[PDB]
Amino acid sequence: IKEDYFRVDMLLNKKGQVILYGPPGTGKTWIARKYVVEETNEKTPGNKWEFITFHQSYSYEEFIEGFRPRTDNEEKIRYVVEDGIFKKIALRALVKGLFELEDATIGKDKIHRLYILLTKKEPLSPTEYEEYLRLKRYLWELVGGLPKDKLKNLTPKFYLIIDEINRGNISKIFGELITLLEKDKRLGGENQLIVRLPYSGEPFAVPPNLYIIGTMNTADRSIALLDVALRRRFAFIEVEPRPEFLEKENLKKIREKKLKTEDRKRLNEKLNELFSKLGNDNYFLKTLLEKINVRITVVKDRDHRIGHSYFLNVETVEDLHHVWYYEVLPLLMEYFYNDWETIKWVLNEKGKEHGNVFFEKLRLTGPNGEEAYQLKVLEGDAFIGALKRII
Amino acid sequence: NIKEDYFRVDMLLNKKGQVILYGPPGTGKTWIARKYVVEETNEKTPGNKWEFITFHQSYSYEEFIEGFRPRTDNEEKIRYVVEDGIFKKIALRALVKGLFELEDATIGKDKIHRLYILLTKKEPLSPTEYEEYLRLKRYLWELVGGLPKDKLKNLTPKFYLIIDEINRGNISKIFGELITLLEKDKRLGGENQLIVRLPYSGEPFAVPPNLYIIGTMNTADRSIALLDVALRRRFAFIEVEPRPEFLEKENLKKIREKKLKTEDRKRLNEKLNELFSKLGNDNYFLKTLLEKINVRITVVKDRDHRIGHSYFLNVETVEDLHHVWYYEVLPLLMEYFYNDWETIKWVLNEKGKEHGNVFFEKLRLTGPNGEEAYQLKVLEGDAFIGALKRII
Amino acid sequence: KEDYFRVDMLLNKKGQVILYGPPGTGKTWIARKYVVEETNEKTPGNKWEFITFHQSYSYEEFIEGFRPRTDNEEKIRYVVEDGIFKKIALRALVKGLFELEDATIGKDKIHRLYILLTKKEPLSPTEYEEYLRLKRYLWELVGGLPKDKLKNLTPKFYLIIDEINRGNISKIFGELITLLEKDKRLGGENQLIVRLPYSGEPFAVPPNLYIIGTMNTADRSIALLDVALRRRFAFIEVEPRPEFLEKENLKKIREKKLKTEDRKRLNEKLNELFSKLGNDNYFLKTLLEKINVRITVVKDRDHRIGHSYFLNVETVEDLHHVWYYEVLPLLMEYFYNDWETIKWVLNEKGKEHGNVFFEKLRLTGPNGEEAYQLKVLEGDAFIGALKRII
Amino acid sequence: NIKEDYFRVDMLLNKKGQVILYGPPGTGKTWIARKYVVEETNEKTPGNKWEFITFHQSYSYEEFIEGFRPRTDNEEKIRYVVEDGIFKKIALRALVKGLFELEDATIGKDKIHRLYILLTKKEPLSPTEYEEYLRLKRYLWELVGGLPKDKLKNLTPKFYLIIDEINRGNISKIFGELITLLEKDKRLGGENQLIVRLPYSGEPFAVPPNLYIIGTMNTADRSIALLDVALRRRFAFIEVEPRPEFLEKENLKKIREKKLKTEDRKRLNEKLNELFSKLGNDNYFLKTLLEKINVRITVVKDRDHRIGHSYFLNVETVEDLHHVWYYEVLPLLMEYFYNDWETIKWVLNEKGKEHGNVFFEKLRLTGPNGEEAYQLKVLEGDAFIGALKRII
Ligand SMILES: Nc1nc2c(ncn2[C@@H]2O[C@H](COP(=O)(O)OP(=O)(O)OP(O)(O)=S)[C@@H](O)[C@H]2O)c(=O)[nH]1
Ligand SMILES: Nc1nc2c(ncn2[C@@H]2O[C@H](COP(=O)(O)OP(=O)(O)OP(O)(O)=S)[C@@H](O)[C@H]2O)c(=O)[nH]1
Ligand SMILES: Nc1nc2c(ncn2[C@@H]2O[C@H](COP(=O)(O)OP(=O)(O)OP(O)(O)=S)[C@@H](O)[C@H]2O)c(=O)[nH]1
Ligand SMILES: Nc1nc2c(ncn2[C@@H]2O[C@H](COP(=O)(O)OP(=O)(O)OP(O)(O)=S)[C@@H](O)[C@H]2O)c(=O)[nH]1
Ligand SMILES: [Mg+2]
Ligand SMILES: [Mg+2]
Ligand SMILES: [Mg+2]
Ligand SMILES: [Mg+2]
Repeated sequence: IKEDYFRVDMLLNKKGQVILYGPPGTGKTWIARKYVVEETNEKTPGNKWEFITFHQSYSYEEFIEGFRPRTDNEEKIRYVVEDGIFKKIALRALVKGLFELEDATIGKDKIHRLYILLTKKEPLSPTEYEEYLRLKRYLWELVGGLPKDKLKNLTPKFYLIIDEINRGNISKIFGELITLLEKDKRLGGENQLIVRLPYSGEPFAVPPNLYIIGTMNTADRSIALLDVALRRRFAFIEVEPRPEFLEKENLKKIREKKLKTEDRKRLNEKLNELFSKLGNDNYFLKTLLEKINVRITVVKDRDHRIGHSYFLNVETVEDLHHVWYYEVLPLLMEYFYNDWETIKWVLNEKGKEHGNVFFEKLRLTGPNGEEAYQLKVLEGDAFIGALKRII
Repeated sequence: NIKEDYFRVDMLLNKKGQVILYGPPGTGKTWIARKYVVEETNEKTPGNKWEFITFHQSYSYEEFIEGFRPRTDNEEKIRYVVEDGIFKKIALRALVKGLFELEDATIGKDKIHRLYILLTKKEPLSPTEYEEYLRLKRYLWELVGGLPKDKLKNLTPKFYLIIDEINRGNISKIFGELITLLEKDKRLGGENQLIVRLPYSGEPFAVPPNLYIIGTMNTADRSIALLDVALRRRFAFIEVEPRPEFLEKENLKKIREKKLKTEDRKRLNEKLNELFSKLGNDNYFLKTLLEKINVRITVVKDRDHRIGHSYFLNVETVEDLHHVWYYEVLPLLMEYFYNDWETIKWVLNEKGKEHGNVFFEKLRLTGPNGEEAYQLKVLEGDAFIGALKRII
Repeated sequence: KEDYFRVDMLLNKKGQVILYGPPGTGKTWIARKYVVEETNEKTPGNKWEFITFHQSYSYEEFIEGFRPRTDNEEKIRYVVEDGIFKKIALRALVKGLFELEDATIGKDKIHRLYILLTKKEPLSPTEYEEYLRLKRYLWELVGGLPKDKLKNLTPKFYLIIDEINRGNISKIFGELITLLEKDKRLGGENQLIVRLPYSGEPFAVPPNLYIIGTMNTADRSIALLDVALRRRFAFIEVEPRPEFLEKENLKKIREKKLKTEDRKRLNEKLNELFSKLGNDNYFLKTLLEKINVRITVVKDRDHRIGHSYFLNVETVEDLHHVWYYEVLPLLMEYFYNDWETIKWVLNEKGKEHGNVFFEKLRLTGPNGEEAYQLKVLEGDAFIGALKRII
Repeated sequence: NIKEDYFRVDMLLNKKGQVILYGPPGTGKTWIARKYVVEETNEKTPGNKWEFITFHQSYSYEEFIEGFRPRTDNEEKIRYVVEDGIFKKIALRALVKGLFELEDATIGKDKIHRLYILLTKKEPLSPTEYEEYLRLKRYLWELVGGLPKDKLKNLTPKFYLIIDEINRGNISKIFGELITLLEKDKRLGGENQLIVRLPYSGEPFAVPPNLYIIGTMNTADRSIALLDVALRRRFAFIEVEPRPEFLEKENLKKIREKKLKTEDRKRLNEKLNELFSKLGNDNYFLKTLLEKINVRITVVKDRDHRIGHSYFLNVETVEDLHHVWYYEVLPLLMEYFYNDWETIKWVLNEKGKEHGNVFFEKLRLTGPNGEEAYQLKVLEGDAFIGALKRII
């Protein structure tokens, strides 16, 4: 329950930036969204946290800093360097941390003027952008004249929760950030680094508030974080597809969490009607996902396992039929495209050819002695007898 | 029409949010995506309620949701502005049309109507009103941050985005932000409302629950197939198998007179009666012909390279069956088995035959190292049906 | 002086050093502590500057490039902006010439150039144009200086470039790949002043600049393969030393950067750690050394686990979080889906059940394949699965 | 041994026109290029008789021959002029100096000397007299286009352009339509005299026959002989091989005392004799060390992957030989053979030994599949020379 919540909370103070890696279909973004919401009490992104997600077009110029045309005057288009998503957070997490200090950072009129120009949603007019660029030069003249004891403990914890960190070209997006994402290379650490940015030339350093909880999938091995110098920075939490949630009681505890006892009585009798058709056993979908994830571990890899986001939203046996033939059996066929004696073994129907089998055998044969099976759409109670044979 | 391929799309798209109709070419995938949306939204053309786009390899992430696109102003010709793509112009359209019947936007119902005009405006946005468009966009994502999740579960329109040949583009790159939004409990109003932050404009963005995405990928090709396992969870794949049951005598009269409801039903029926009477009065001929080829293709080729039922659907006469055979599916069969003659003779069930009423005659000249290849024969008349009766 | 005896003696010999080594080793730390202890600057700025390279770091923003600059109301006057390197190379040369007086007439003119190089604000067009004239006066002055007075300049400047193998190292050092050598510095045996492309100005590296690269050499296909780059830079292999993971060495490291009162609590936490490890003060040393030998013999010598993973441990639970969330996903990333090796790296080649990180799944594949699963251990049973490595 | 390479460069200069000093790194092929130009042209500084240019991938056509630059004109009148690069400025300067001492070009010789001062002007040109530079250039090419090919076969001031790292830069981008001019048959004075116009400014251009392009080129990155098809036919290639004759005690004393020939050169002799007394009794130790490691490189990898003689050229004591060996060449030898311990041991020819004063001690562990990998060992003192003695 709170174990994955506490495990994120421990590693985000030790290493600084956690990564929830796992097979797709488990609670990676969910346990990352529930962590930042329950720690910052802010249900929508804004000042205290910002959700982004990476892709191949999420380059360096729009993440940290780059040139961006902006004039706000319908004339005299001013080619100025604008800060990306990260530098608008790390400068915000710094100047929010420079409020609670007593007398070390003597900027109490000039720091709050910089914070109100960093959280301003309306884009910056040039008569106030020259104030923002001048106060930011004051900030890195201020930071550097502060002791490390009055800079390590900055109070408000900021989070840049990112998603699909492996999907973007992570060594290119992280530019100057490739040497700043340790816990002791930030501000306030034992070895602080006021590193210099290329484009604007103004120096930069991450504050100790900003934590980067970044979820990724590791079934695509084409794009996995194999740089061995961006696995030292991050702390990698294993989020395995846990079939413990697909019980009768654990599915009743999860799916009846936010219903206010109105449709909960409808949900209770619907799950009572689902498991009465599976054989009066409370432990069906637990060992169904277990006997598939074990049988897909020994064949493909540990990482291509079926998650528990597929079967978690079933209500009746019809909804299990529409999540079997339309979400996971097309997924199981594209692991093993025209590899038929293997996909027959994942459903352990290897001796079973005809009858209540998902892949019935074609009565034809080949000229060179080959054969291929055909998918059989089953319905009714014969579908469950074709499914209970997996267990 | 409403029996299987309509009622299993509408049930699954309302449950998962996104549907991919994967299947071999020649099957009603683009058609069942087009028929379902037009019969739902009651708008036979794109525009307001739904948008039909298609993917390709020249398709950009910058032209899908958000990118820097240089526009042409009057006095400054090279002006680089950030322009929303087609998905951000249908996700914002599905949001501000659904937000006409809400009760927490009571300060800016005129501002939501003004934002809906700027999104329905097919004219290019002048820079005097583009800042009015950007001020209303950042007002919108301030308004849904103060909207409860109980009121964003039911938005009364139903907007659709039929993307066609989804698998052709770089779907991991086109769906940049959409690889974590496209889920039923990760849109607005769901159990996990996620408002991600876009790169270029810096404005937050979240797919509304009003939207639905009906992809129709093709799975005959394999280098463009959708193997992204983190993306196959977002969608809900519906295999539309090529059904030969749409090629019987009663089924061809029921499929071709439903659309053409003119006075030529007496003309089509006497022509379809004459076509099957030349086929030996076999009402299940073309059903058996497509079935005994798709099974014989499944066993030697992949199961997703099968002949669809869109080739033999538009047949009218034996002369029209001769045109759809020698020019559409027989060059297709010579493309599947390209100089593999022992297979393509077997698929047409002419394996022992090498002379006479046959599609591929054997050449009477062998090669130097023992190789031997065959030759097409343009058949006609009742000898052509005698070469088709050997398949079934 | 245990590792500056190599670094400070190779800078006076060659001019620049690349501290290459597998990650988790003090390559950035040695390169930062050496520069800070010599220039007496705890922060960058005047006497040194920290940058790093990446794939989107190009030639125009490093040394010299074109850049539009509209100040308040003027048209877009395309100024040429000097990159990071020329704002260190000119700054080392002008601070070099400011201390001596042989023929450098105009010490107020050289001081006027030094103020216009440490400007935090961007230069106004009434001040940039006089900055362009004084830079032309600088190279006309240096071109009439003897080599005996330019071979030594006391303010040793430093440009530390972390991750030097990331950026396109031939595209970055464009006019700099035949200037960084000690023989071709501004005052060496062959004083070579090359002409820069964009601004047209002459430019040569002054003999103050020491380019302290720290290349990560974990992954291949981005390392310095070109041998012209392997000659200007005198490399230093910084091996991951597990000698910093004994009891008396780890206690001496973490007390060096700590206070007086918390040092007793830090010493008590390290006594509690090695009392739970079986009174073995040589445990984390032989843990890292007998897992770096197994990585050396199978994969290669440059994918070894560093000594920055285990350096920040304070209890058995802190070793547990390092072992399961920092080096076991690292070990499963080296040998992905290759289970017969990763059992042997932990020398659990025969152990398949019990106190082992990888239990065996009970059934094999259809054609003789068998996979494992990462078992989470806790407590003294975890130590019993860790002390069998050594 | 330096005059033997000056006679080889001067032979292949007047025959071909331009030269590539290609060789493995650690050779003096930039220093041979730099000292031959200084010795022949009698100009120690890179200006007004020769020019140094380094190529890279960011080097373009606009800064090499000519492009457009803004100037310091009037305040509201910023102008884009055609500022010439380095190759156009050096070929004009070779043509202006060639016609300055010509007898038949005496029509405007008082103006050609005015054009020479503008080309040796070591600053950006003033806008009040840039049109004087433009009109004198337009006067010049009008005069050379009205002169025969008899008086242009040779010009006595021989200019040079030392191009360093010529394989780094993309030679097709910076030589747009002007790579054909470099041949002696197509220069300004051959029978195929080709005065090509330039794509900017409308100015004609043709390189004079005295401008020589002495290129230096690494050939150990990837290039062997087939990487440079756009310049492999125009340029004469000279293998500047690593000579280990410069590591003898008689040669090392003469090289370092060539520049520092003051009283401290005596202090070098008592320092160099201290080195060659710790290497045994011989003076041929560093020569045989480089020869018996360069033979063991050219027998495994390639000829031009060879260790040059510039690493060992700056040693004075055993400590500096310790710094050259463990930090510059053995971290260079480990990257020649990345994780192949059966042959990097054999380059140091200690293949029988596994430990005991070897640079690569063997780990006591074996492998599962049979892999055995060694480990670098730092040696110091008389043990290191005992490990260097077994190489020779
Ligand atoms: N209550 C509860 N819900 C869970 C849990 N795990 C997954 N879910 C539900 O499953 C759904 C999908 O999980 P999600 O986090 O989105 O997968 P994902 O890892 O992000 O998928 P991916 O493509 O990025 S790899 C979420 O809506 C979440 O509510 C869990 O442990 N507890
Ligand atoms: N009435 C009716 N027509 C059908 C049916 N299935 C296919 N068709 C016909 O097939 C024709 C084309 O099929 P279509 O859906 O467009 O193939 P497709 O999905 O585009 O094939 P692909 O190249 O993208 S892979 C249409 O003219 C349509 O009328 C059906 O079930 N009923
Ligand atoms: N006291 C002390 N600390 C060290 C030593 N070596 C490493 N460390 C610590 O380990 C941490 C990480 O070392 P660091 O230098 O940053 O690795 P790195 O070279 O940057 O790693 P990478 O960038 O190649 S991935 C540093 O913060 C430093 O405090 C050492 O020798 N002595
Ligand atoms: N006196 C003398 N010095 C030499 C000789 N060969 C090399 N050197 C010295 O060795 C140094 C290296 O030579 P250099 O020409 O700079 O290499 P390079 O061609 O630039 O190497 P690269 O750029 O291809 S990687 C020079 O500084 C020069 O002083 C020689 O034959 N005689
Ligand atoms: Mg996610
Ligand atoms: Mg289609
Ligand atoms: Mg580093
Ligand atoms: Mg050179």
